[PDB]
Amino acid sequence: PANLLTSLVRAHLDSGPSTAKLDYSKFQELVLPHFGKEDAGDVQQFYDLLSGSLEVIRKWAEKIPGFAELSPADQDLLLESAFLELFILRLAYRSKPGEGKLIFCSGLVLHRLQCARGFGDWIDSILAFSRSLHSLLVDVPAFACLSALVLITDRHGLQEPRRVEELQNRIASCLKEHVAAVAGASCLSRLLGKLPELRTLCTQGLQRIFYLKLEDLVPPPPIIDKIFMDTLPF
Amino acid sequence: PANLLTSLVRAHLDSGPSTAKLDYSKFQELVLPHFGKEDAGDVQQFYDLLSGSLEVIRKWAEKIPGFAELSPADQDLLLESAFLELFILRLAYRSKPGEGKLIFCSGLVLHRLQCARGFGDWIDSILAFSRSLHSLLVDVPAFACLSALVLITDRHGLQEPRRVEELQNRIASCLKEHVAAVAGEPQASCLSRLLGKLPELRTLCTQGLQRIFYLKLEDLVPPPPIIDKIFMDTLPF
Repeated sequence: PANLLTSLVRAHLDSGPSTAKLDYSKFQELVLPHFGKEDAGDVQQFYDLLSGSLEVIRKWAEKIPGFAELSPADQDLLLESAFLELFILRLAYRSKPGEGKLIFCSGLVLHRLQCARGFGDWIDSILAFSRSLHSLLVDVPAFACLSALVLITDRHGLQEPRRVEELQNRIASCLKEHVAAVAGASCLSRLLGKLPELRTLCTQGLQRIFYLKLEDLVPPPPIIDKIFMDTLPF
Repeated sequence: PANLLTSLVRAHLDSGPSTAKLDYSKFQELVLPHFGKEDAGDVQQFYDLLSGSLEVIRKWAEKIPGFAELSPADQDLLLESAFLELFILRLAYRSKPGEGKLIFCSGLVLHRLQCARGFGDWIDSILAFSRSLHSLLVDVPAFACLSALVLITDRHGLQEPRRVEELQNRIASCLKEHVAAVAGEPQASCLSRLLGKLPELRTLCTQGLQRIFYLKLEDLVPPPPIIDKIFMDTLPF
């Protein structure tokens, strides 16, 4: 109802946890961190969260109709160029900033205070954007389309940019249809107005990765490290 | 040695402005008003301030006894590896943090709010460190040795690491004796509070590399090639 939308909705919901399988076994409502620094366990968790998020986004992308038939170089470049944005967007959409809870794609819940040592300030900024995003009340099928459009977009280096644009057209039409059926323009213009906040969060993430890499407590995962190096204009 | 102390003192003094040579013609404590974030003119000033200290610190280093006798590859690595830290320590000591005043090696005086957009938060950390250094009341001969010790120090990739080590021990001996020959015989809490400034300085250097990373990302104005080189040479990945 109709078919593309059902498949985007199903790809989205399968790429994250239900309330049922939310994982509280590391959660603590209060920890007392030494702010402004970090040990190897904090940095390794930060990295494992990034990697595990990319594994899950890759499986989600694989379920967007048309995506797995793009060239493998093209699927790679789309995912790599969109990963930080999608990580931040999906994280903000699923978290609970009214309770200081970051809820990650595996179901793991961690308090803001438990993220502070690995993520630095970035996690605080991500919760602010959670509130910012939640204030728009973006429904699931809308979010399912929008996140996919974050991924399926022009990027410098695509082998088949027109195939990618064609798929962007199909997803945009699918979204317009849904916003019509539901309305029965403005949320989206409202939404587009938060894109500068999102772009700042992406930069804040690259900055956090630079700092950790400088620090070098543990080495970064290969693919995260490629993504970071590839995003650098120099 | 002795004569080391005098040489070190003369190299330091000769590498900065006379009080009578201070330039206040650009100083404004009131800017009109801050937001939004850095534009191109702020960034270009940040790089101009950095670059301005390049030749000065290289000429100062040449006057340290023994520095010109390290290998040329070793002099270049020491200089590049110590550049941000020397810049920061010498700024900190020269400025007047009680008043928000930054005094650069050209003699140029700028208020911290004139600097803030270019430097980011870094300017505030540098200002905290400068308050902290100023409290320790470091005399000029002690400072003359400390700055030299920032420069002449073990670095990855030295060809003659034991020779860097000899010249550094020479300088640390000079310092230690001077701090004993002023502040009580025959012993050195003063001394390890002084030397305690070296790790905090490293930590601030890292904050500089962060700002530069961020500006290169933004890319409104590119670093000049020498700063860029120091940034890329000093990123250990």
